[PDB]
Amino acid sequence: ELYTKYARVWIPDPEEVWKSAELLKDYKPGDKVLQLRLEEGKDLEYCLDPKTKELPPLRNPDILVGENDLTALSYLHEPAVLHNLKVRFIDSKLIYTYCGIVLVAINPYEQLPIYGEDIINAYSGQNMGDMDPHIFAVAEEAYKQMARDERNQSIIVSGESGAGKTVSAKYAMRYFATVSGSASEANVEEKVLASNPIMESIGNAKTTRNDNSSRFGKYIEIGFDKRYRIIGANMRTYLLEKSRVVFQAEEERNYHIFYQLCASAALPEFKTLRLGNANYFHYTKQGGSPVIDGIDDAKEMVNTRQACTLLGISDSYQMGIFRILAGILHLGNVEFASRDSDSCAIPPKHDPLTIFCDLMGVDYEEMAHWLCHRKLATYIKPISKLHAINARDALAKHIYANLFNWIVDHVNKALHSTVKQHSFIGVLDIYGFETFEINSFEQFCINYANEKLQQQFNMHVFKLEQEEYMKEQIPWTLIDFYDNQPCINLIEAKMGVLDLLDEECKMPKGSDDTWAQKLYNTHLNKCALFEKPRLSNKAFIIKHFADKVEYQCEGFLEKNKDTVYEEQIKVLKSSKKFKLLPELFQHKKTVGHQFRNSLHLLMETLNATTPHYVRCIKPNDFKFPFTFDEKRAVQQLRACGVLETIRISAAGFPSRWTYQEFFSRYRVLMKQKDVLSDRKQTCKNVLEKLILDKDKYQFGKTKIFFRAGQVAYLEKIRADKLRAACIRIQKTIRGWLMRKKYMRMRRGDA
Amino acid sequence: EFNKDQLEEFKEAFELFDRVGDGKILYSQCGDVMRALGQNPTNAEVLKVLGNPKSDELKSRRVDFETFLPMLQAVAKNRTYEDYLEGFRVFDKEGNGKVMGAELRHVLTTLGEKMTEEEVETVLAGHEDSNGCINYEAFLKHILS
Ligand SMILES: Nc1ncnc2c1ncn2[C@@H]1O[C@H](COP(=O)(O)OP(=O)(O)O)[C@@H](O)[C@H]1O
Repeated sequence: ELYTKYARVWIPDPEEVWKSAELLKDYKPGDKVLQLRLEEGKDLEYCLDPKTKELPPLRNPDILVGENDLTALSYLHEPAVLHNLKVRFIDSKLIYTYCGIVLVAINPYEQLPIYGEDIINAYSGQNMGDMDPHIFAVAEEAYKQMARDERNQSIIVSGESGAGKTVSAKYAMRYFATVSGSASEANVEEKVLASNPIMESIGNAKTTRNDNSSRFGKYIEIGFDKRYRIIGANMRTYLLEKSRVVFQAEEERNYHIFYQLCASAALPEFKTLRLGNANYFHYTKQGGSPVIDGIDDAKEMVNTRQACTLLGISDSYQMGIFRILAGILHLGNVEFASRDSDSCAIPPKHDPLTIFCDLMGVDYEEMAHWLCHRKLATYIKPISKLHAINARDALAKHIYANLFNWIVDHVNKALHSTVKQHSFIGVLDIYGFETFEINSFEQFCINYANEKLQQQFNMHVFKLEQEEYMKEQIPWTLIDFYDNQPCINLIEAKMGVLDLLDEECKMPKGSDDTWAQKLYNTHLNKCALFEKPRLSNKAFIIKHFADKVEYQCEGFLEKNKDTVYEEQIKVLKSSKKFKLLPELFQHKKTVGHQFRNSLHLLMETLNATTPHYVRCIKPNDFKFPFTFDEKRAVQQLRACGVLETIRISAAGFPSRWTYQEFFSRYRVLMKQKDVLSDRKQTCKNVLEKLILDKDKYQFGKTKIFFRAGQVAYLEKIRADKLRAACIRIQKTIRGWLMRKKYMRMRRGDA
Repeated sequence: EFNKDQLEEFKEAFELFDRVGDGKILYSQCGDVMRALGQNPTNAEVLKVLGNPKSDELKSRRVDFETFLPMLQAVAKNRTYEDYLEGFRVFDKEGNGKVMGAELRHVLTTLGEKMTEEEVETVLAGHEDSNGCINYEAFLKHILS
């Protein structure tokens, strides 16, 4: 059939994930082994797994390889995408490629001359599909659809940390700035980009896999007037990792700003703050990773403070922030000592607490009282040791969340426009599927968000397919929608994973182990998106969009608790030495429920727009210039929806030629008589003869829609012809010239 | 098959290809001879008759006329004209018999049993005008004789 001699395939390879091979002999049906040839010649007999009898994936013919859009490819499968993106990247320095409505951006780790003014103009006023893919092309489409529909735009930039999401945004702005009119004293771009050091200090952290990871969603809204011109911006934050403020796991730090504070401790202006090094404070020591190789946390502070200066946080208020963060840090070290009748108390004249109360300006004794006591409403009651600690962390977390919101509100003031705003284009800078070896609550949250976002995207694509299918008059009921609501529901419905977790939390005796069993009782077997490790009773598995993810129940309950004692907040609200500390503040709250809230808030915002998609990708793990690791790449695609999106696409009719295009490349397959005066009609006649099964394509107003592998087949028979025609002429010339060589040597010419 | 007069005409041609003085030739040379004697085998057709020899023996195994002869026979008993004209009709994007020079060299040097550019040069020597066009019909008859 299609696996003939000389046709090539991709087989697995420990080094490069996939490796090319050629068939030495035609694959005969029922055969057990193929006969293949590798990168060093003919050597190997590939064994077919007896249980599936399945064959290795096929390679696309060269004329389809290197294209601007992956869906152009006939055999659309993991190696095909992986190869095709490799050759563009490595052999043509091309970092941008489309996957349908998606723009894939591979981090080059080398500055390129493709971002200057000349190139901006060239994309200005063109159609997306008539210009080489670029972040600029995605910008232009947004600015276009804006007016053409009186509709705000969201550009959604996703990818692992360090894939270049931040850089992609930075250039989508510049476009929008340059192609609008420009504002004088605004030059909005510059102000916003100065915001970055701030947001990165309070919102980014070192993790086990990344030195500078954003543990939140940033959404910069770009504001536009009635005459479509850049006037101002508006930052919106979401999905913040509150847990990280009081817990770290091995080789991970708390948010940067804390470390840019300890390293700046022996400085004069920061002596009231009274800070040791990072091993001192509980809320910065837990990971064991105090310093990031190649960063002077102190010089980053200098830059941090400088950026605050640029956005108009008055030096006074700057000390306002650092002071609150010092206290959170001292707060952390407040130790509790258990006393009679399951209660506690703070050791006499406690160094940490004294410094906490001094900085905040509140009565030592009023606070010490309320750290260990609770208002059961109106009888005072003691709290156990563990409840005091949960509540201390609840307060550390609460404060941070507010101080974080405060900074965003006042960064905003510097990015706000007096001029009224007609419309906006907002760029979302968010994460994608996280998946370490050990997965916890933090990851669970992230991939939950990503299931919300990949649902909007799924829908969007489905509506655009319909529209396109109608424009060409093709039965609109040939588009199977893949619905990821069951998974969302497993996570966020009642009796779901976050709900059971929120129940087990308000149980006094509750634990991770009982929550694990409640998940099994409720879900194991009743639902196919949920599984259980065979040799654990402390871990579950969810089958998310892209892949399966084994979470580990250890830690879930404590991370998820976030109940702040009303009394402890009042003590802080009632301050008279600190203008900022009151300014922050205006059954049983929980990190998970909170996360959920922010999540829904975000999907609203985003559903009141038409979204655009840029998937960023890190190709290698050592910041190397144009270097493509196949192992990293393939990881990065999976946890990016890409390969799955494509998995869906290849189910329908992903190939799409116009009758003119088909006709050109395939005039040569046609018998001279078959050709007609009506070229459209001609194609209809030829393609029904060359490819039989009529379920393998559909005929539209201006285009033929092909099933996967079909154009490949056209290009095989077209190849078979021209090959058999050449071998003919060749063997002839080989003979003509051998006899000419004879006739000479016959008459002693040597 | 073959008679005595034909065996002498063939053995005369065969000893011209002996560049050593042992009465034998290299396995690789077997292809040359057959073409010299009016045949036109595809390099594959040649290899089958040799035994599909591995490269280690394709440059070292010698053969007398006795052993060469069955191979010369084998190619004999497996070798139209119209289908040659239809094959050039493939590469013709006009209908006028006139085919590009660049596009003929290209296909002949990057397809099927690929030929060297030098071989492709000596053959199409002068059979092309200023526009880089060549009436295949003229070319097709030439190469056959
Ligand atoms: N298009 C690009 N051209 C040149 N360098 C880039 C490009 N994209 C990313 N980089 C490099 O990659 C690094 C990480 O960029 P960044 O946008 O901060 O990733 P992210 O913000 O998602 O974490 C940058 O320091 C930059 O050096």
